[PDB]
Amino acid sequence: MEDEMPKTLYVGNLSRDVTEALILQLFSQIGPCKNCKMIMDTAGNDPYCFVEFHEHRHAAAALAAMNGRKIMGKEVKVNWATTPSSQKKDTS
Repeated sequence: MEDEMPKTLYVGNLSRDVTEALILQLFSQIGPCKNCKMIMDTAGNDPYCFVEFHEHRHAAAALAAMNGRKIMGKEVKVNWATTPSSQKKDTS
């Protein structure tokens, strides 16, 4: 059941004035970040960011430390984004 242990954090409730440099720094304060994608939405949706850690045990600390955190002028939400090692049935 290691598949249920994702190292990717699904942070939503972002804003265009919330710089990626700041977000990254916050997570680097918790654990070694591996990858980071701030989904700059074009259509007018809720912006979210995919932050991956090298260390799942560290990612757990980042969750509680950043989830519900007020940044700039919004309350962010850090959820567990399951990281598939293989087999994606989702078309996107």
